[PDB]
Amino acid sequence: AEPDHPIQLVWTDVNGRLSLDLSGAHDCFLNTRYSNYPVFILCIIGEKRRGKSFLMNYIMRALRSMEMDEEISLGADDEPLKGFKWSPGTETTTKGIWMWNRPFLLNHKGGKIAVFLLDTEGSLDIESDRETCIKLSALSLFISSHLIFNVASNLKETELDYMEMYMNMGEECGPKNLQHLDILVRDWYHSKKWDRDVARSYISREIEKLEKLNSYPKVLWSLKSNQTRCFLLPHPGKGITGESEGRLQDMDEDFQESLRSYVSKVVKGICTHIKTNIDGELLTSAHVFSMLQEFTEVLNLQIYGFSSPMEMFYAIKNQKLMGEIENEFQDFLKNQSSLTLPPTMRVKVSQKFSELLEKFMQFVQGSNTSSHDAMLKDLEVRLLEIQEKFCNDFT
Ligand SMILES: Nc1nc2c(ncn2[C@@H]2O[C@H](COP(=O)(O)OP(=O)(O)O)[C@@H](O)[C@H]2O)c(=O)[nH]1
Ligand SMILES: [Mg+2]
Repeated sequence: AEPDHPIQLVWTDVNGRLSLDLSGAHDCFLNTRYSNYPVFILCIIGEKRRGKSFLMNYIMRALRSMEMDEEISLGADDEPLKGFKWSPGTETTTKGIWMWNRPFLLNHKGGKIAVFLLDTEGSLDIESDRETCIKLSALSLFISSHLIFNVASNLKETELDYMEMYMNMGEECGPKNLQHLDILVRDWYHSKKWDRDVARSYISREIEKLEKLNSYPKVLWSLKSNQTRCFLLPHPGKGITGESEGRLQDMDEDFQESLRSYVSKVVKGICTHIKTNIDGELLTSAHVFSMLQEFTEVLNLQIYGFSSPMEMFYAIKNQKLMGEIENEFQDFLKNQSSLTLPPTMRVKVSQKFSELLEKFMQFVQGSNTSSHDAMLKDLEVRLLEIQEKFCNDFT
């Protein structure tokens, strides 16, 4: 693809593996015009269909106007919105991670900062594997020097559950290593009261709530640090939801005011959030990709098995059942008399074996026949091992 187009930096393959584009994306970071500039890396993550691409496109306008006149402008009132793909409706757009395929070059200290923008697949989409999207979000969190966590309406169990998962995908993703985080609450219920003091007061309330829980130590660390801020945008109005060119004139008045304020904060903060490497040196473009590769390999090394809560509950209970059945077998073997003749013992062990396979199937929970078969085969393998060793030793 040619410059000034989104390109897909990361995608997911059949087997849930994260794959980087080692050509186009790689070459994008290593262009010799800016490869040695310090970078600012802005990533956005969060729930699907909540205006992430839309917001990135408006930030992009501000970056281009900064590139041009060193002034922040969100464009003319009738200019339709373009850039990353953004669309109304329920169906899914962004898959994997997309980036704008050129940096925006901003003036800094007699030099330049190369600004890269990453747009991440939305969470809570049942057509994608949730673990896959957790990994994509964690990757965006790791590489970011400014992370936007786009939140629908308010912080809920869902957003805390997910950010805590993102921050556990290796020590690279822990809150102390996250240079800067915006908790950006879209569709804030109050179109008039959305400023910095409202947001800080809101987070202080939330910290009070989290102090009473065990579930979110990493998010709690983040909210208490100087590395995380909250911003609020009211609802944009029905001229922006549904069929829309995404124009400034289409926006609710209070939405446009908060949007202009927020985008300006982001842009003006760029020089204070230059990306750093592990050791705190300023990272250049020419080394972002190496970092992306290394952590993609880390993320591909483990399967966590994140699933729906009912399936994880069934997994816990069924794993407990397997262990109980194995222990029941072990106890049964330990209780046999050493004076029984070997062939009579083999029949008795064999019958208990079969009986315990039946017991597993009678108590296994859930309706996934495929999963049941795999677990039963594993139990049969463990029980056969135990049986084999007991019966060879028994004389
Ligand atoms: N409710 C609401 N809708 C928005 C907002 N910003 C943009 N939209 C609309 O939401 C739809 C999806 O936007 P998009 O950027 O593609 O969402 P994404 O899937 O998170 O990237 C589009 O119709 C946007 O015009 C917002 O703050 N609140
Ligand atoms: Mg860091």
